Parts: sequence; C-alpha cells; structure tokens
Amino acid sequence: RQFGPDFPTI
Amino acid sequence: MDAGVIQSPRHEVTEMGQQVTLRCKPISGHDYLFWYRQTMMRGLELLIYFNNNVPIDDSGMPEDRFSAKMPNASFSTLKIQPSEPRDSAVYFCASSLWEKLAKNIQYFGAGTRLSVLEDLKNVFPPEVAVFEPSEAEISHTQKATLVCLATGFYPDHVELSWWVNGKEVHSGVCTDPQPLKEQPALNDSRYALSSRLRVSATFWQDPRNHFRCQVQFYGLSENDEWTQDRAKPVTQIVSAEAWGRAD
Amino acid sequence: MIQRTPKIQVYSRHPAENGKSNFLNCYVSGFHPSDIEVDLLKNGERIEKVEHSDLSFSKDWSFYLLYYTEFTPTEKDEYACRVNHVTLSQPKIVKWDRDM
Amino acid sequence: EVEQDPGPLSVPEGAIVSLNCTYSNSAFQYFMWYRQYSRKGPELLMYTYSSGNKEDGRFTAQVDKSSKYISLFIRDSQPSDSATYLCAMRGDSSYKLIFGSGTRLLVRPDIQNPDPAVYQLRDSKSSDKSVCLFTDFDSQTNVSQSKDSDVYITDKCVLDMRSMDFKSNSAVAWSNKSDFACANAFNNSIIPEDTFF
Amino acid sequence: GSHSMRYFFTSVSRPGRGEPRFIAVGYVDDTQFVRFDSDAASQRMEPRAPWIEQEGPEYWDGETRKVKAHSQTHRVDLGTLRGYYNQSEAGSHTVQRMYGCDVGSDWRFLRGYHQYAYDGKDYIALKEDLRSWTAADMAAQTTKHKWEAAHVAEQLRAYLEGTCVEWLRRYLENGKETLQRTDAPKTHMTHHAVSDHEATLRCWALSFYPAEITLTWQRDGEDQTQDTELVETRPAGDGTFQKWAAVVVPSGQEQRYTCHVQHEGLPKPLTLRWE
Repeated sequence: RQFGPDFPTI
Repeated sequence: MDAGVIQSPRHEVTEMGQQVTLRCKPISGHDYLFWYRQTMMRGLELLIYFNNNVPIDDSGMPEDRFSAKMPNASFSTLKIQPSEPRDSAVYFCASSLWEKLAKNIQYFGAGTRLSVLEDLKNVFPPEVAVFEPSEAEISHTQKATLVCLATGFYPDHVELSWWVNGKEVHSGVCTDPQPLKEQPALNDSRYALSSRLRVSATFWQDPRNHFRCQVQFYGLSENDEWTQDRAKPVTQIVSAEAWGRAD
Repeated sequence: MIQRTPKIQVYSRHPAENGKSNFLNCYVSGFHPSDIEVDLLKNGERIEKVEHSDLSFSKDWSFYLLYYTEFTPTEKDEYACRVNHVTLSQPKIVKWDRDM
Repeated sequence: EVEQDPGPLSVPEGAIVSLNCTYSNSAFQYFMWYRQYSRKGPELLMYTYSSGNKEDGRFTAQVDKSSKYISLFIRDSQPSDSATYLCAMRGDSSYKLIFGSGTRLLVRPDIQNPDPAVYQLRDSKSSDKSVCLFTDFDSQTNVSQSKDSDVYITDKCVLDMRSMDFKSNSAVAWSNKSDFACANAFNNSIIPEDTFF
Repeated sequence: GSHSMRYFFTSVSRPGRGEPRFIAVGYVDDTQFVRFDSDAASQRMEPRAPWIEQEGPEYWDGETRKVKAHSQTHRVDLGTLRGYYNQSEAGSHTVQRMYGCDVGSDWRFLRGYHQYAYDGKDYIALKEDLRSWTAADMAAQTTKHKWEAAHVAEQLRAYLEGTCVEWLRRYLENGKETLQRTDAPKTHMTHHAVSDHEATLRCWALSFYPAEITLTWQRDGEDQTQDTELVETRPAGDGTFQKWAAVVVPSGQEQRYTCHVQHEGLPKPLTLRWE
C-alpha cells in the first residue's frame, strides 16, 4: 500500500 | 485581492432536453480542481476532481449524461446532455494546492444554481409590492418598518435588495432566508418572499427620502423560445417603491 | 551528465543439459540512463519474443532489468546477449558460457 | 456513509451547542467541519487528523476513531452562528470528501427590551390590501403556519439596526380577503401585547 | 529475519512525444508484487505476485489512483527541474523516487526512508529521524523549504511508522508461503585449467532466497582476496537467486582452498572443497 493521496511537487 | 475561483453562469433556468455547460476558472497557480454538487435529496457530494488537468477521481460522476473536461490549467467545464429535472442543484467548483489540501483547505467558487424544468410555461417572474409603516408603530416605538412582498414567482432564483435614495443598504434589513410556497400542495407551486427594512421614525417622515425594494429574477434568456400569450418571463428586475411622508 | 555503462551477465535458469528445456537470461544492471536495447542471439540471430522484467533500480539509483526467453541448449548452438546503451560506442556482445 | 441528525437545533444565544456525526468506514482518517449560510458555499471551520481534540476560539472539534463518532462544540453561541453545519471525511487514497447531510442550527437572539406589537401596513401605490407585521417580540416566541391557503405567514426573521445598538424580530402575514384582519387568532404562543385603532 | 517494503518510481522525459514514460514497481524484500506503466493499455496498477491478487476492488482502485497521481507529479517535476537548471527542452531527463520501510525480526518498525534523484544523482532525501531533509544543491534547497512549509515530513513519518509497516506485516502474512520461506542454496564446485600451471575453482550457489548470501574463499583456513572474483547476485527468473565466487590457484594446490557459504537457510555455514 502506497503513500497517499499523493506527493507535493518538487 | 487577487481573484477567487470564478464560476459561470451564476444562474441557469432551462428546459429539459438541452445541453448545459457549467464553467470554472480556478485560482491561477492552483493545480487541483474539484466539482461538487448540492441538492436536498442527496446532500453535498463530489462529482470529480482533477490534478494537473487530469481526472484523478471520478467515482462520484453520474454514470450517464455528465462529462467533465479540463483542457488547460485555467479552465474546466462540466457538461450535461440531455439535461433532466433531477439534475437541478447547486454546482460548486473549487481549487487548491497540495500544501493547502494537507490542511484540508480548498477555495470555493460562488456556485451555479441550475434549475432544469419539465416545462417553461411554469416560469413566472415575481410581482413586487411595498407596504408602508403603520402609524401606530411610528408613535409607540419611534421607528418605521417597510415591508416588501415578492410573490408568484417560479422557479426560486431571486435576489432581493433594498435601495434608499439611490444606494443599496444592508443595515436594518431582514429577508426571509428561504421562499414559501403559495400553495404547498403542488410541486411546481409558485413562491413568495418577504423582506423588511427598518429606519427611525424621523428618517421615514422626511419627504426627501426614497425607498425601493428590488428583486432580480432569473428566468428565460432570449435563446429560449416563447409563443404564449403572456410576456416571456425573462431574467429581469422587478421593483416597487415609496417616498417618506409625515401625514 | 553522469552516465553509467551496464554490467551484463548471461546465464541459464537451471543447469544446462543438451536437449532439455530451460530459460536463457541476460541480466543488465548498474546503468544510467534507463533507455537500453537488449537482444538475445542464437547463432548471431535475434531471438524474437524475449520478455523482460519491469524497470527498477538500486540504492545508488542505477537501473536493472532481466531479459529472458525459453530455450533448449544443444551442443553446437551458440547463445549471446547483445546490449546497446548511450555509454557504448558500439553494442557489446556477451557469449553465454554454461559454466558461468 | 455518514449519519448526521438534520435538526433543526434552536438554542438561545450564549448556549453551548454540540453537533455530531457517526460513520461506518474505518478507512476514514481525516475529519472536518463546515458551516454554510443560506444560499452560499461551505466554509471550513476545523480539521482533525486521526484522533483527538482541537480547540480554536469558541470551537472544539473532536474525533474518536474507536466509536467512529466525531463532534464539534461551539461555546457561547451567537446569532451569526446560525447556519447549516456539515461534517466531511476522507481516507488517504483520494481527496474525495464524503459529507454528512448537515444539521441546521438557529441561535436565537437575546432581545433585552421586548415590545410585542402587531401592525397594519398599507401598500405604497394602490393596493387597499395590506399586510400584518408581528414585530418586537422576544425569542422565546416561536411562529407557525395558517390553517388555509387563504392566508400567508412567513417565519420570523431578525434585523440588526447596528447604528443604534438595536435588534428586533419580525414576521409577516397577508391575504386579499375581506374576512382578513390583523387582530385575529393565530396558531402559536405569544404573550398579551398588541395595539390597534 | 528482517523485512522491507519499497516502492520505486521512474519517469523519463521524451521531447517529441506527448508525455514522459513513467514506470512504478513495488517490492516486499526481494519479491516484486505490483507495477504500473504509463504507456501500457490497462492504465491500472497490476498484480505481480500471487498473494496480492486477493486484495479486493477498493484496494486496486486506490492503488491505481495513487500511482496515476504520482505519474502526474513526476511529469510536472521534470519541467520544474529543467527550469531550475536552465536546461534545453531538447534533452531527455530522469526523475526517481523511492520510499519504504523496514521492520526487524520481531516485525516492529526499524526505519523508514524517502529519497529523490534527478538524472541519477541525489536531489533531496528524508533523513532517518523522519523530521528533516538533506538537499544536494541550491535547487534542492528551495524544494526543501517548500516541503518544510507544507509539513511533508510529518505526513511521510505518519505513513512510514504506521500504514507502511502495517501493510507490510499484512503482506508478509498473506504471502507467507512464498515471502517467509527460505530456500537454502544448492551448492557445487567447478574446476578449469586456465593456463598450463593454473586452475580456476568456482564455487556455486543456486536457487536460494532471500538474495542475501556470503561466499568466501579461504586457503589454509585463512581468508583469500588475491586472484578471487565474486559475481553480482543475479535473479534466476523463478523467484530465486544465484551467485558464484572463483579463485585461480597454482595447479596441484587445489586441496588447500575451501569455499565458505553462509545463508539464512543454512542451519550451519557450508564448507566445500574440490572433489
């Protein structure tokens, strides 16, 4: 199970 | 202030069978965009959201007739075709950024209030009347209440405002938060709305002073066809008025 | 930019026995960037329908892939992996040696 | 699915109010509350990750993931808190929120010098017909419909003349009818103060 | 023994094509269990091990949504990084992210990690305390401030110490028949004359799991580094691994050399000697 919902942009 | 989220149209009253297009411009720089709707039957609910213009979760989209696009970072569209009465709702667009969403912040537009009707012949603009202060009220309280009655309109897309000597006033005003049905028996019953404006007895008794209850009604546009006897019930303003008087 | 040339091992899944079904593997690793061409050869000719694993990478960021196909080793057929990558001025050919 | 009682809740100004939601799905991890005024968009109040207690001014949001029960408390409630309160929640697979159906809260204004009165208001241009204003009554009084589509009655509403620190309640009734006069029985509890001539 | 769950995400820009190529894979220990490829037709996260197939639709919809969102973020990042380095729009570049967690033999949290690279070099990483960041250069320092403002570490920390570790234990249990097996190495020795006066001894370990293994040559019972060679541990294709270690010896002294093999699957470390 992945991290979520999502990542910030760099 | 930089702009918030802009939605259009603010109001739409239309006949079933047509295509409706709702539009949203997110806050520039925001990279997420959400479409919600709110009704009495199902509450407040997400239809779809986008990130970097791509649809991420569309599990709330109705399975037919509804289509959402985001062709560029500045613009999204939600389309309904053919529209049906049950599509009537307030549709809200919002935008956000990752760092705001991590704090559960999103920025909402003002919404689009959509009524899709079976039949446009049920659409009526309001009749508007103003009622002048009781003389008993003036001498017992040294104050004076005007009342505005907006009656017989369908559907309920009205914005009532008070104007005193050419300028809109807020202080002293109280408008019912919701319309009442002129016959609660029927579905497409017409509506009524009241408002009050109170000022000192002194301010009413000046003959220089001029009051006006104003109602903006949202109805037909001139792309809608109309062959009835009566006047086409278009989007329009209906006002009534009174001047001050001492005796 | 930093570029890292691939390490190549060519080998069978099971101990090779002539006439017996097996898998030929070419494992490429330690490379960057990820774009790479890998063919398996039978007597100098490309084998068609070779499969590969999904691109992944190591602690040092360098990539690795396993290419493989079913084959039946014989005494006289020669097998090889051929690899091309930006770091190579020409494709590298590594012959399968059954005791490696 | 989240369960939220619709109310309406009616409380006097200055009261503590308690709102809550129940949910079923243990995957929810983020819990929020919104206020929405009539005909406007939802405004985020308070937001709680996972469990625990979170204060901001007169508001406290709380989450109990064992009982799956979340609540918002409003101290020292004010007329301007009158709104619909919605809870919303999500997991971590999506930004999609699930909302409760909302609880309507009415905070009744404290009217310090009531003067309950019922008045006839004559139309400005020419409708010898008129309306009756029931005004200046305190917020213990509640208001009800007429018995017949002959007669039209709007619920009470509160106005703020802020120039003169002064507020008052009002309700309005009308008809076109001869048999209609202000000084008649209605379907609700007021005290004995009128006026007429 | 110890265990890990790791996710790997690679995106490569392709000037002249519509979008970067994005490839994501997830592992438990050395075993692959899911993948996503932006160019493939399914547009879903897909099972790559049998034990993950039992997860239901909510699982697959969620994992596919996250990995699709992640492809979009890597796409925007490739543009941002090009702009930060003032690089031509003509070149192809790469972004990589990996994250995951380890547990010990007791299955409790040991450590979590999250790291990012641009063109194969460290860009930014979460440090072991899961509160702070190391940045490679000034571009990465601007990113670090952004992530600090947005409390990214806190949310990563919550996941790595919580969900990451729980779902790992869940997988370890639902896949126990293949993830908690040890296949002891099948072991043998090979001999070849390499010269007139020299021979190579090669000690083999085959069909073992997990990949971790140590192979050493001794001579007279003393460790031997000179004239030895160790190949990289390599996958067999069937879930197991292979490795060998060779030593070149004066011919006729073969019996002085001994190969020593240590693997979890071995109650005791093996010693082999030429025939």
